Amino acid sequence: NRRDLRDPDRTVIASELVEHSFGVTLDKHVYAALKFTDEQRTLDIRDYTKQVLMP
Amino acid sequence: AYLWHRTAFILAYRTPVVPEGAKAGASFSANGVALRWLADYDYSQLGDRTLLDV
Repeated sequence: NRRDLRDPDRTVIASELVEHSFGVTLDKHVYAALKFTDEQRTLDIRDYTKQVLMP
Repeated sequence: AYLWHRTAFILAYRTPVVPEGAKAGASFSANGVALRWLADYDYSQLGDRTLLDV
């Protein structure tokens, strides 16, 4: 604040210290799901890593 | 006019002590009388105050 010099009133305005806050949260669940039959796993899938896991 | 003997009148002086809460003050003299000086800051009035007493 500011005040005039030699002012007959000597009151000073109190400055105030106010911290603020917000919040961060986990919100989503990202997933990839696959299902195979025993026939597909036995016969169709030849390389599990290249055919299933990497995609 | 006044004519008196030495024993007619008595003066006594005592210098006040500077208390614990006061910023340490000086000590002056007046006709051989020790005077306690003291200073205090008035934040409300934004100014210093001095007292010299006995």
